[PDB]
Amino acid sequence: LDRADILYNIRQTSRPDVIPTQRDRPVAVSVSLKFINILEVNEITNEVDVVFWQQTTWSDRTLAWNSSHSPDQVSVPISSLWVPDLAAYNAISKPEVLTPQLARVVSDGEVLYMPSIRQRFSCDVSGVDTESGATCRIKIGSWTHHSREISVDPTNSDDSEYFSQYSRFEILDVTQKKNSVTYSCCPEAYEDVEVSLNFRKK
Amino acid sequence: LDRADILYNIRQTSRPDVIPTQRDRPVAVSVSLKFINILEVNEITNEVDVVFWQQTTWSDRTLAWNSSHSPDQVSVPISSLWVPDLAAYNAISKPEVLTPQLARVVSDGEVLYMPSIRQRFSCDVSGVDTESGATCRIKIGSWTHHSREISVDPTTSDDSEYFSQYSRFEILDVTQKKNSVTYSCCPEAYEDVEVSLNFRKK
Amino acid sequence: LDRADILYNIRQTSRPDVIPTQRDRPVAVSVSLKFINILEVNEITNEVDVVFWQQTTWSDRTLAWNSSHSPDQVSVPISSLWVPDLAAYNAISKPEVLTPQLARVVSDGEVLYMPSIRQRFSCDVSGVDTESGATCRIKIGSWTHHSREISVDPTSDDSEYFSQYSRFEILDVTQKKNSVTYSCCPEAYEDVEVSLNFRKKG
Amino acid sequence: LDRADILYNIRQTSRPDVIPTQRDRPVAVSVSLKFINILEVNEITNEVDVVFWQQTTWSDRTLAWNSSHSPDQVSVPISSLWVPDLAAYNAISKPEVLTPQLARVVSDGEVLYMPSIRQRFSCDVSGVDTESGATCRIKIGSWTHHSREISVDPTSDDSEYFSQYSRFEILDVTQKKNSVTYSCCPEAYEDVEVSLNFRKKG
Amino acid sequence: LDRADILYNIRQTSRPDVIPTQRDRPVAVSVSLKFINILEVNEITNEVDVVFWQQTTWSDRTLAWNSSHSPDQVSVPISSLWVPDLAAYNAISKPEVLTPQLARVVSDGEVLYMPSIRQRFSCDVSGVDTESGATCRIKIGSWTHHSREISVDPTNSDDSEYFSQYSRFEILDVTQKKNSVTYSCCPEAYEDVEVSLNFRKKGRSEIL
Ligand SMILES: CC(=O)OCC[N+](C)(C)C
Ligand SMILES: CC(=O)OCC[N+](C)(C)C
Ligand SMILES: CC(=O)OCC[N+](C)(C)C
Ligand SMILES: CC(=O)OCC[N+](C)(C)C
Ligand SMILES: CC(=O)OCC[N+](C)(C)C
Repeated sequence: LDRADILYNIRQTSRPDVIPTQRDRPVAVSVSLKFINILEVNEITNEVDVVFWQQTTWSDRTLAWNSSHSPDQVSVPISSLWVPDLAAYNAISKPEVLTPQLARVVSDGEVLYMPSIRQRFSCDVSGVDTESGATCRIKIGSWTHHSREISVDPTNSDDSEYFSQYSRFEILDVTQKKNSVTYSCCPEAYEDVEVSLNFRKK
Repeated sequence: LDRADILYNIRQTSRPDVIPTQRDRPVAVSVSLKFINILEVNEITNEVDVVFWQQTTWSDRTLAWNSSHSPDQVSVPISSLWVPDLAAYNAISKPEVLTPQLARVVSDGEVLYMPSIRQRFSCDVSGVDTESGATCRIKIGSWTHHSREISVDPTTSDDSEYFSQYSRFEILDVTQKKNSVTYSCCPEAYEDVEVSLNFRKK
Repeated sequence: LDRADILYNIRQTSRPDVIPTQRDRPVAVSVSLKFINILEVNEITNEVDVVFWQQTTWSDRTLAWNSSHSPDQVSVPISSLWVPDLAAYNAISKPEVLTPQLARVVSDGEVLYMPSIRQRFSCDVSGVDTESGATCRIKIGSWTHHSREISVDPTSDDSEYFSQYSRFEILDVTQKKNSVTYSCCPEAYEDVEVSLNFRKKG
Repeated sequence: LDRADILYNIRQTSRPDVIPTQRDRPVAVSVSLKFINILEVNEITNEVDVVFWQQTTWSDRTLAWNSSHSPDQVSVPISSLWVPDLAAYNAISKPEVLTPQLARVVSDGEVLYMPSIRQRFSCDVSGVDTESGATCRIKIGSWTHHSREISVDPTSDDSEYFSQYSRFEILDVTQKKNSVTYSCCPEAYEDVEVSLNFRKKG
Repeated sequence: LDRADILYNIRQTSRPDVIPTQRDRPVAVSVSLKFINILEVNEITNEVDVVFWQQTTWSDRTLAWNSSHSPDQVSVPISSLWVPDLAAYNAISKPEVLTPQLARVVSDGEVLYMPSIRQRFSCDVSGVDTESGATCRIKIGSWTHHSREISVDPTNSDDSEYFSQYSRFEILDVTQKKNSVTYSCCPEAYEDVEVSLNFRKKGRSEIL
């Protein structure tokens, strides 16, 4: 098997509209944000503009192949793959993807999609100019799939590992927590990850 | 019947250009806005920038399947479905959809489409800085289908249920009213929902 | 014949690239603007930001069907139809279509496409803050079809749909037809000239 | 041959990717700018915002038809045609096409594509507020085709279509042809240099 | 073979989704930036707005043809070609491509893709108003391909050769360096080119 064959097969038979549930267990989706930059902060309106690297991981066994004498991995356009419908509940602008939209697929079926994203958020910006800093919370969850179809789980490296040293801001701490919430509109629980960003103006 | 089959059938046969009228009764569309955030208000120009959750519900029996030993629901890209052509009569910017464009389809034919939307509106903003607050009205209706083809109806959860606690504004009250209007441009009646948002600066 | 059949036939055969001329007479296209809002006015740069409903009407007999025991009308995506290539000669931004892109087709072949449009124009804004107001002229014509292929012709109240929350008010609207030859092309080109007399509200 | 047949044939034998060279002579492309408006000028940053009408003309003999008892001309979507890859070397924003994207094709093979374009340019703006005015130069050439494949050649009162409501007035427009060798490639690339002499009005 | 045939063949069979590796050696991609303009500089926020030509070059032997009595080269829409997934690590806006999206393909398989791009970057802008100027660094690498699949390499030239004389800024120097980096996220190494742009505001060089 070579890369041409593997990509042909994926394109011909991958089902980007079909959630790859196994045994009607939920698809486990790992999510972790690495912050790259904080661009604009407005303490009056409580809005922040952020660039982040959104690492997303899940299994789709329908993508698997025998890698004995073959590539162990390929890069695939996400339009050819099922991708989880993650949304940030407190976003106030659409996500602007800055990077090429390619996922990495491993022969066992694991998929890694790590786009870089610029997006505005509404959150608590008070204290950004103090020693304690502000604590901004971002909630990311599946938009239409409940906990029995998709479960999200937080995953690492330094919080500033990839954070720009030229930002006006600095990261004090990042914590990631998981939630399961029921909403009035729907019978089922929905999972989300809540990322807490503690940051301040230098 | 598995998801893959259900989604294959819907893609092969749903017809997204055809309004699913039964027995030439109008398609009943339920609409209700849940406000998430009020971002920019300009009392001088009478313009408001709003984020809201537009819950939309209707029946398309052509999507139905026998759910014995089958999923009761699937998520479907809205490009594969008929979707009502709702428009806000007093919008002054195009709707910016913030979330993944997926509708949820139930085996009986019920469709639930609930996008999160950012949009600018022209409305009465006077009094936003008083105790009584301002009352902004948004009219949403089918753009090209008259009352014999589509009827819109509001549906009744608390008003601030999903409203951001970090907005500069707070919601005092939300009411939803139904209208049937004839215009000079056309002979038939057009139904709309009028949502009244009473809000003020905190 | 039901909606599904009518829409299937139109999709299969309608020819969106072909101007529906009959007997080599020009296609008669009716155009009338209904102003909805005036958003930004700059008396210094002579630029105005307008929202308007663009009523456009013409006949395409190739879309006709026998409406005995059939719907008299359907809504059709404009990508399935021939649509006139109208352009505003004094626009300085591309038209932002705010509404669903659907035309209404009658069984006799009449088409009604009426999008809502936000667009910036360069015109005479002087006097906007006086009793007489400013008079802004917008010229709309076929971009590439001359008077033997397409003729445009203007076709109730002025402030009928004009927002009561605008900073501006409409004093008068007149619609005039022109036939112009340019230095570049030997042929003549029809346009409608819409004159908007408006001023700042007290 | 009616218009439907001509357009069917063009669409079916669409090679919009193939430059229509004959006998390995270069395709001769005529270009001339008609300025419509100058919107924003910044003497500090040396940036100008311009609206102009780009008249472009060339032969594609593969589009020809016998026009005996047939239309002499048709309008064709440019996605069905080969179009020259012209770029403005000193542009600092992407071209915003304001008008319908249709070319006019004559039965002999001549093509006429004249879009209206809003674009920002970096050029010499100094002296814009003097009697002599500023002289801004725009260079337009084929981006990837050298002089043996495409030749560009320049070809009416300078302000014939210039808006009388601009803050600026045109003193003079000259068009010059160039043939340049770059460090990147051994071959010469042709361009037209348009010189716009303009000043702030009084 | 004429142009029509060559373009038909490339369209029908070229697999824009398949990296053209030979012998499982990495695809060698050459990258060099030619700066055209620096538009907005903010010393407070450390952001710069740049226009540049991204010259990109690589071999795809699956595009080759026998050029006896045939064109030696064609222009091809990049949607019909494999193109390297380069990204600027310190970009803060998406690249705005200003030019037609066409690559030039030579009969031997060599591809040259040279788009003009406007993009905002986060980098060190301090000293932009001094004689020494600022030194802004831009790192460009393959986003998802590691060093065994894609290697990037910088291409002596004139730095200001295409730089606008009407910019508020002037280029003092440009250097291009190659890196190979391992990240905590992933076991393999990723190559990038680091381009160092030394520039300053005009006016900051007087002797009189
Ligand atoms: C169909 C749909 O949008 O369900 C919404 C679930 N929630 C509340 C997580 C967004
Ligand atoms: C075809 C069409 O746009 O009809 C308009 C109906 N209305 C007034 C609800 C928008
Ligand atoms: C092909 C073409 O654009 O002709 C232009 C006609 N005019 C002057 C009405 C725009
Ligand atoms: C392939 C390519 O972009 O060649 C560039 C020619 N030039 C310098 C006219 C833009
Ligand atoms: C799949 C993927 O995005 O890998 C990331 C490699 N890196 C760190 C160069 C961006």
